[PDB]
Amino acid sequence: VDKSLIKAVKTGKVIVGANRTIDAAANGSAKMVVLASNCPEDIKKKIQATDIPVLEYEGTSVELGPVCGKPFTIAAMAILDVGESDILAATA
Amino acid sequence: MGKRLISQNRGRGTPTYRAPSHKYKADLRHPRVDENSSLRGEVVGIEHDPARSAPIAKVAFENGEELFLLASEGIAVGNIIECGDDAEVKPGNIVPIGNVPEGFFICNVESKPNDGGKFVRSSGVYATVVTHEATRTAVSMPSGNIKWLNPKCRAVVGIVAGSGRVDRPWLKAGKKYHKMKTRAAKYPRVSAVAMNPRDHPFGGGAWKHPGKPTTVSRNAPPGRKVGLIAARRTGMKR
Amino acid sequence: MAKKFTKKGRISRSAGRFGPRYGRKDRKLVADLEERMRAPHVCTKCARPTVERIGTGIWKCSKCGHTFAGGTYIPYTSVGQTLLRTMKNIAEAK
RNA sequence: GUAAUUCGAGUACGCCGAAAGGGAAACAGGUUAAUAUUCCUGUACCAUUUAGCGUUUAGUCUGACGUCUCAGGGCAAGCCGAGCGGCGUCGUCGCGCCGUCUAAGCAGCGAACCCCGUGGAGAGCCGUAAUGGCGAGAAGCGGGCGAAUCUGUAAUGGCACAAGUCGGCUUCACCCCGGGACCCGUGAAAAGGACAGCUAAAUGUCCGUACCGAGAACUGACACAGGUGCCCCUAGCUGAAA
RNA sequence: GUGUAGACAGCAGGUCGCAGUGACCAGGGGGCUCUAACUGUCUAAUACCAACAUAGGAGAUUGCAAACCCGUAAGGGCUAG
RNA sequence: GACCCUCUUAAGGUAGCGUAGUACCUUGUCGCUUAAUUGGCGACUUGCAUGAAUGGAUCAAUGAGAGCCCUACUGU
Ligand SMILES: [K+]
Ligand SMILES: [K+]
Ligand SMILES: [K+]
Ligand SMILES: [K+]
Ligand SMILES: [Mg+2]
Ligand SMILES: [Mg+2]
Ligand SMILES: [Mg+2]
Ligand SMILES: [Mg+2]
Ligand SMILES: [Mg+2]
Ligand SMILES: [Mg+2]
Ligand SMILES: [Zn+2]
Repeated sequence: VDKSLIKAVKTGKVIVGANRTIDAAANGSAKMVVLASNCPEDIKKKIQATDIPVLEYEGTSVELGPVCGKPFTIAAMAILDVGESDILAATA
Repeated sequence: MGKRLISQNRGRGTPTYRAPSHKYKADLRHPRVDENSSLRGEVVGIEHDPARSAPIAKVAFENGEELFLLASEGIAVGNIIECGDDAEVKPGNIVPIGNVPEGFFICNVESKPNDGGKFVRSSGVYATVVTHEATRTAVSMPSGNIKWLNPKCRAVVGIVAGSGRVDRPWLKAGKKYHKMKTRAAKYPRVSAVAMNPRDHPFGGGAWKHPGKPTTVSRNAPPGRKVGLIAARRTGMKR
Repeated sequence: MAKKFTKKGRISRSAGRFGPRYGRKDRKLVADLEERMRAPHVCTKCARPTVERIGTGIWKCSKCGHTFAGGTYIPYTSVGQTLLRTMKNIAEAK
């Protein structure tokens, strides 16, 4: 699994950031959204109940960044293309 | 009548020894809760308390009353403070100490139930729950004494915020002066041996010295109870 | 990145504002306290080193606005963390 | 309560307590021997009551705040060049000085901050005087909100009914706006105001107002070398500078 | 030369005086001791000090219906602790 | 003049400091400073009558504090 998260970005279409993640969930182009342990649920329960799956990361938004090549923090990480991956199966 | 002492002046109630009460934020006490009741409130602000030099939390309760609470360490804006006999034993909650497990740290402890909170209120202090009994519960005071309290006495769970306040040395008369401007205490203080004999039992003499032992009896009347009052012993421990 | 830390300058630290006053012991105490209080402090809500002292015992996170009551010169004390770890161990065990 | 009171702490209810805190609203010119934002001229504004025309958003905001430090914008004062009108100087020269004005009100624009919509920025980019900011959404691009002041109008008033027209520089010690740092110190309250008001008419009582405010109008017995007050203000040159 | 600017900094040459911060304004300096650490306070009107204060150090009382203190009492200060 | 005893009617001055702002004798002895110094500083110290928060010793910085010396300056 130490490469599966990394493989999802090495050979996969993803958009990091809550704004673009929410947009992808709204338009449906995202296969799912990957949310950190610190993300609220006032706008997130609606995206959960929808067909867009919501995955929970095992760590805060600060550390979800460095496991995906980003020096910054990521809270919402709706993927677009698994690519050379089957991360959707791991989500659900 | 060799003049009255500073303690007698303070008891008189003159302005030099009165607290600047208008400068203070609140009379900190637990919210009034009827028998077998509870109330919930949310923390809206953490404010500086001039009367204690420690933060206080402003709490809006469900009943429409806004109250200042003695802030425990870690209490944050947006926290939901619960007060009641059934309240979760969590930091910041006001629960009876009979429901607190042994070894938990409490503060703002009532002397009697519904008293508002008397003990463990200065910055950083805390009490530990030691034993539980059917009619009494024991806590270790910040002074080290064991206090047997009614288990229905309420206390907020945690320690008082502002720990380490006196770790920084004053370093300077002016800094302590600025602290003393918000208190009732007279600053600065003249040593009794520096006074004349009309002003203190220790005053007078061709050279500075008390002339009499500084340990005074517990029976000594006002104007005489000065120095080491009813001292069990004196000196640094051998 | 920091000041010109000269061959002799790394003793007074922030207590250099006092000059030759107040003795070495209390100047060292105040300098150590300043160094500990000015350090980055991680926010327990967002987990980034953005917690700064807003007042005597009041701490706020510059990012998420999380304000709380802590130590006078340190956002988190050891006794409070001991209380938290006791409650966390109890919660985990059950 | 007290032997008792005109005495006494506390409580409850009231009420007072600031001519340097808060605060509804007016300016310029003229007039007297002495008053003048008070009288007169001109042009405004505020409050209540009444009458008509319409009505809650309701409980929030404002009033409302410390010390230090700094950026930006403005501006009274100040300075420079040209024209114009006086005065001075004039042994030679052509310089020096003065003036060349203009209120409130009304209307218009709006810097910073803040907010909203797009945008998607990291083997890093964007900023600041400085601290900084950023996928928990940077830069860039649009919008909203929003200053001092400036522009016009008031423009006919005062000026030798003499000129009266222009530019530029700077700007404290004043106004607006924003940032930062410090506190074992945290820096008032309440009235009032804003958020739904427009038109008309009437009303706006009471007290103060002269003059000195000090090396002679106060106080120290004095026309007192003290004190109150250096309390708040102040032009050119030199000079860091009062 | 720096700077948008106000200005500021610097250079080369010539030159007068006894003297160029020319007036005005404007530290004399150093060494060895005593003493108090320091800023501060004080005998208004003979004592501005080594005295007082101070931060620092230590001790004492008291768990609050407390310790300490005011009042004849009612009731208070410390204590919105 | 150390060390056994005393006199011990509680104990008998530890570290330090020392002719001291404390030293009577006293202008103590010696050294530097001067032509010459009841002075200042240093050392010694038999401390009339020093000594540890009755705080001891010491001390950078500070001082309209108290002494002494050098230089400069001068109608002192
Ligand atoms: K007294
Ligand atoms: K004292
Ligand atoms: K007048
Ligand atoms: K000491
Ligand atoms: Mg006596
Ligand atoms: Mg009144
Ligand atoms: Mg002194
Ligand atoms: Mg003293
Ligand atoms: Mg001599
Ligand atoms: Mg001793
Ligand atoms: Zn945070």
